Amino acid sequence: PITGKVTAVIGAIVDVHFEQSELPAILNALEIKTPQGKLVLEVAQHLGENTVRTIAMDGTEGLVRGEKVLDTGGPISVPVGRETLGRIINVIGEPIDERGPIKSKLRKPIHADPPSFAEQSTSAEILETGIKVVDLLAPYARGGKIGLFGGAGVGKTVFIQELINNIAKAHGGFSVFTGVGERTREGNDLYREMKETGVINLEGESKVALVFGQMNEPPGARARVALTGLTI
Amino acid sequence: TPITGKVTAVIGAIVDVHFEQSELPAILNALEIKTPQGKLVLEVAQHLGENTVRTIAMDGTEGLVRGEKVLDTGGPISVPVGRETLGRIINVIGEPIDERGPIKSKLRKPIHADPPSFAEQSTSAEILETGIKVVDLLAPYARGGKIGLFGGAGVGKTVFIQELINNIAKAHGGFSVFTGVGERTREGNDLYREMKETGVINLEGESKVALVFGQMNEPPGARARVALTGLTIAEYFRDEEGQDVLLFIDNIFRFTQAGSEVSALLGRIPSAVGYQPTLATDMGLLQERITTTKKGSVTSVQAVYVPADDLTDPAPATTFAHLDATTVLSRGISELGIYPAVDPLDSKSRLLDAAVVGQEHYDVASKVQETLQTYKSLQDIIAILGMDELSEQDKLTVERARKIQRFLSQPFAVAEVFTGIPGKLVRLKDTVASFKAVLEGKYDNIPEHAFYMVGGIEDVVAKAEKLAA
Amino acid sequence: PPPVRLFGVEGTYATALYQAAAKNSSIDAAFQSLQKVESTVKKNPKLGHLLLNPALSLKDRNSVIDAIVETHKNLDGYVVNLLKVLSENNRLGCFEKIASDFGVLNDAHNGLLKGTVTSAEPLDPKSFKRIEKALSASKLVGQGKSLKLENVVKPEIKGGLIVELGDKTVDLSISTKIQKLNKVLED
Amino acid sequence: SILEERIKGVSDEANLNETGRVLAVGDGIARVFGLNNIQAEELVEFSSGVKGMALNLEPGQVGIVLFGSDRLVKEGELVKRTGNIVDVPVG
Repeated sequence: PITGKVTAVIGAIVDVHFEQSELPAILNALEIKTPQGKLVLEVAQHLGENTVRTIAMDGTEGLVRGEKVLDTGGPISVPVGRETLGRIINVIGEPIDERGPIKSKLRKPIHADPPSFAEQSTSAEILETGIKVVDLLAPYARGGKIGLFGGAGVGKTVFIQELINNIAKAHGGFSVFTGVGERTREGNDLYREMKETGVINLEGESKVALVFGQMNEPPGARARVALTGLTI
Repeated sequence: TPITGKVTAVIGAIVDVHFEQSELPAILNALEIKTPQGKLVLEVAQHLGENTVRTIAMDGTEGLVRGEKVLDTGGPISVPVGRETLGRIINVIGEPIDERGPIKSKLRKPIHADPPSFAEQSTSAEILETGIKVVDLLAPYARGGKIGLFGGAGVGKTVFIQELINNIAKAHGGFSVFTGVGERTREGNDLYREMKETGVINLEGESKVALVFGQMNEPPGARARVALTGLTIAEYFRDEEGQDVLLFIDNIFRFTQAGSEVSALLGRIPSAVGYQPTLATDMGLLQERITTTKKGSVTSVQAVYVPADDLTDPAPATTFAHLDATTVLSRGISELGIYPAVDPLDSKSRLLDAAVVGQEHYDVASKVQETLQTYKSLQDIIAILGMDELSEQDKLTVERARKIQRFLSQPFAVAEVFTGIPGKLVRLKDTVASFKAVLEGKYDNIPEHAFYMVGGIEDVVAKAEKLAA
Repeated sequence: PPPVRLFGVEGTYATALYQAAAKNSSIDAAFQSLQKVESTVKKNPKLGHLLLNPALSLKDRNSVIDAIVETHKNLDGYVVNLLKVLSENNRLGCFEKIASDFGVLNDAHNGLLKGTVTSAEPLDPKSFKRIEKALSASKLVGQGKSLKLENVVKPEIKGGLIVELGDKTVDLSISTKIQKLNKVLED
Repeated sequence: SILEERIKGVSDEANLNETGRVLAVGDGIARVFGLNNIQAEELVEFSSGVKGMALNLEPGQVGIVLFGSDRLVKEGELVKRTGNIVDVPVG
């Protein structure tokens, strides 16, 4: 496939000059093989003159202007499956849980177009939740957006855990706890807690799949973490 | 002059032409691009060199094809003036948009006209009484003056002007110019109908009023030169006819605003809040083309849409500078339900003086100001703790001031529909008397509701009887 | 060092060309050959006009350059390096611009004074000659640079004449005198 | 000559009167080369399969505004004029 040489590294905005006429499309994912494994850059402009402008998903520290870039060909494709249940995956869709390569069926682009007007369901329903207070005074709704308020550690986390338990009874569904710029110390605790409360059973089954965003991750990867989770 | 060109750019309504011959029109010349939309009138505003001017387009620019043939009309746009204007609504170009066909032209005059000189100035001293109590009491107008209004536009602002037209312009008689920059088309139609009804426009006969109307639908660029056009019509009356005129401008915020829109496109480094750097000059030039020369005296009424009702905004601020009297009307006073909603501590006139309206008037006004300012001063204390926890002496003041506040409302006959109360105009002599009595607490012994939404002191006395039943 | 820097944008290119060809020693040869290829670029009307406007690749641009050096095998090598520069900077829209500028630098190096005697109508040849004589007589001519007298027709400059050369002009047009007369007689 | 022929050979052909080829594109506006006759506020349809309204007609370039997601458009695609000022079916 097409290859191109890095022609700028101003901040985390890395401009790559690609061989003529055959240029990535907007929202493609590029992989620069690095001694850090790979660096995933996502094409967010065409600057013209067979050059693009991309954002980075991994830190750009060290990079010789002129390193080869390879174009994956589309938005990052992250594995999905019942396999991905109970797996911590970083933004580039790779296991960071260190439970080794996640066996994948299919992988899917992180950017996706919202369902059509036709595909929208025309009547809303009520999602059951075990908490009586919730089910009386502010019922959960099927496919709704329910916005939590009140700081973490009040039991906020425990409330979230409760919902997973409830979900297992309610549907027997799955969940994905997507953490956007989660405090990484706190994240370790959360993983440990989720293991402990058995919503993740390493040996057993796991309802929740984890996508954890660390504040040390580049801003671009912080931004795309949510979209990745949504794909799952 | 027939100077062919091609349209190099069409960046908004700021087309750029590139003349191919080395004869190049000067700045403020006018060009016509002929299209199946007829002529579009553009005005040269920059010379960018290499035989490429950049022109403001005073008509909509949708559909233009680049490279389109241009022809230069040459010089500033020349409107047609006369007394034949009276009984016409004219577009920016000068087209008779009231569709009374071609205006019988005498002299057609350039839109841009240099403001008359320092020597030509003639200072006013006339009293013009509107019979509006708040106006009369607080800040008397004068013939030839520049009158000013501030607040939300056509939220009562338009109504205020309409009341002024109803009062002043029949008494004044003679030529009068109404120029409405970016006004609501329906409101303009109402004005046209109303004017025809009140015979000021009598289309069967003659009209002693002329009208220029620029709708707010008109492209921003068009709106910029609506004002200049109107001023030319006024100048013909001021100068050539030499008979005292009237002028209405609503809103002159639209003039500033229009300039700010074009400014960005033109390529100017934006000044604070985003206003055009040429804001001071453009406003200045405009406001010195409205003046009372020894040739003639033109009473002008200018309406300022204050954005977000922040007077600190630079465009309203620089407007405040060029007015001779202002009567800022405040949303708060509107909430208090007082129509007219003129803020009484934010009005001024250079005509309020103890020489100009005499010591007795001035004394009456002084006391009103002091009383109301005290009332404003104690607003904090009133809210935090009851009025009963104010000093007894102060409580008299507070009670008086509450009455003064209610008293100041004067039902308006133009607002008769809205108020549902038949309007009343009270004499200047009567106004001074009425307030004098109230200030001496003569009629302070009857409810605040008695003073509320009613006219003169005699009317209040009667309204006490009405309430008493 | 060039014979007085003139032109920033595009003229740094011209300056470079000049000084580089001063180190080539042959500036006249360079200029002449550039003039010849520039002329055949202009006298190439299909794509020598319609591909003076970038819209095509760096590689495609390079291949246009390759066609250009087939068109003349005389172009020195410094102006062939100039072709490289323009292709690399992918700016073809200032090729004739650079040509004109190089002409200015070149004829400054040659030393030819430039001038024009704009008038309302083309002047007499006796007038031309008398003016040519006068200008050479004047201290304006350093005896090192020999005027160009270009008549321009400008009826807008109603009558009279205006002589121009150097940064020094004498304007004894009729239009200016009328303008001043009128203006002061409006005072 | 043969040189001119070879130049003709590497030229994409068409003077791009009423069609363009897209240049730098991103931030939902594209800058197109050609579209020599272009009506102002016209509707153009890209070969991308999206339509845009020409907003800025500038000397030598036209700046379309993309009515649709940026993913669809890619550089160097051929823009054909709808030929109509933006219209919507009414009735």
